[PDB]
Amino acid sequence: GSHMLEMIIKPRVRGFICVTAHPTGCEANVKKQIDYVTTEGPIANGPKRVLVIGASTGYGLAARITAAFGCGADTLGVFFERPGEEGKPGTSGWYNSAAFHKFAAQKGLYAKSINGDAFSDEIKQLTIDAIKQDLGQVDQVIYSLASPRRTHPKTGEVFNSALKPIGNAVNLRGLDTDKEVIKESVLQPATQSEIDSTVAVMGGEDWQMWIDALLDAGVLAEGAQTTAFTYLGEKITHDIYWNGSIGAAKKDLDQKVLAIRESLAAHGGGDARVSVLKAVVSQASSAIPMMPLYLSLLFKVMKEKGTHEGCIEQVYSLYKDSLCGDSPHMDQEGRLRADYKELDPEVQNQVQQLWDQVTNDNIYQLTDFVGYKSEFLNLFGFGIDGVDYDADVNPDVKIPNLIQG
Ligand SMILES: NC(=O)C1=CN([C@@H]2O[C@H](COP(=O)(O)OP(=O)(O)OC[C@H]3O[C@@H](n4cnc5c(N)ncnc54)[C@H](O)[C@@H]3O)[C@@H](O)[C@H]2O)C=CC1
Ligand code: NA
Repeated sequence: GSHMLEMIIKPRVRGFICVTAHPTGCEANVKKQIDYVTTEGPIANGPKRVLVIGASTGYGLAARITAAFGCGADTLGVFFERPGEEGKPGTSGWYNSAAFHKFAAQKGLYAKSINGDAFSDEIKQLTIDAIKQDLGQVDQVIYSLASPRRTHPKTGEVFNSALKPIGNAVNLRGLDTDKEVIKESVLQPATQSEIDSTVAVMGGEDWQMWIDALLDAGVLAEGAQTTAFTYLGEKITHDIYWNGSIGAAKKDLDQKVLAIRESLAAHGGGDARVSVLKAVVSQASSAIPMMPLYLSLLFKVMKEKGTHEGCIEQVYSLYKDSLCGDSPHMDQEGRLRADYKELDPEVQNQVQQLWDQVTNDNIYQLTDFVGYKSEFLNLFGFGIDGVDYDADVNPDVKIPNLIQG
């Protein structure tokens, strides 16, 4: 009666939230990303020992897969996910990470993971301990956390991030993905306390605390390199993103990367860069006002140009061109740029024109909302080819070498 312990798992979506995840589908999604990387080919001169903070979904998962299956790296991942249990599917990041460990072992690559709050001292200590035991040191640290809150590791204060404009309220158009309607709403500007809290969570302090802690522990190698992911976006997103409260946080990253680069470049010519990536569908981005509509438009325009990319394609090129290659593709600030295809003037102009014309009636003629919906479901392991969604599956999937914080 093994079906008592198993279930048929279907999507249960509410706005930008899906409360279920499919273990087999997440495994298939991970395999697809791995197969992309191995199909593209290896990346020369990559790091061989990598710490990825935020390693279970989205860009961080893509970085772990790229490092491991592209650069041949041993990888230590840190993330914050819910394991499955009977009757209750775990989070997609849990199942993604289970799959990553399975495939890494098949290839003879080291994979160990730590599940817990990355903002906490405990998790940093557990991470230091794992590196010491296993790897000696790491050559690269990827900082790829997206979180709505942070408990300060010293004072215990809980900071909450806000996704609001700064200065003036803004009329933002968007797509209500449940009702499938184009709708506007007015978002009020952030208070100073809200801006400060957002910087506390998504700014660069914790990144700094990580690098310093690893440094003080002697677990970073000569020539070590670290990067945190950021988003600048097209001008149309500037009100809510770059010049909003979240932008105040990402701008803080810029006030961190200098000190970090300074510490590493003395340590064997190591380096640090904020890396700027394109918008993609993710658990994080889907929750940002305007983003489902913007993404649906951007996908259409970029597909027409042959330049559309998801997480894995974006990060593979970041490693190949910029982190390990001869094309930092530097901007005037010293950031690594991998987002130029989204920011091309002809792309921005086309997105802007469509933005002004889209209505309930022409959604499927003017946008790639179909593609948006598909990629969103894929995040949670749904709609993946070759997966039998009618078969019972055990939601309790275990991960070897998983340290629970
Ligand atoms: N998704 C997008 O359009 C873009 C995202 N970025 C940036 O890339 C980074 C990652 O974003 P996504 O891939 O979208 O996010 P995501 O939602 O797919 O993944 C976030 C990761 O952070 C982990 N995490 C969250 N809170 C944690 C905690 N307290 N302790 C340990 N782990 C925690 C999650 O487990 C997960 O691995 C972010 O800095 C984001 O700003 C930059 C360009 C655009
Ligand atoms: Na991530």
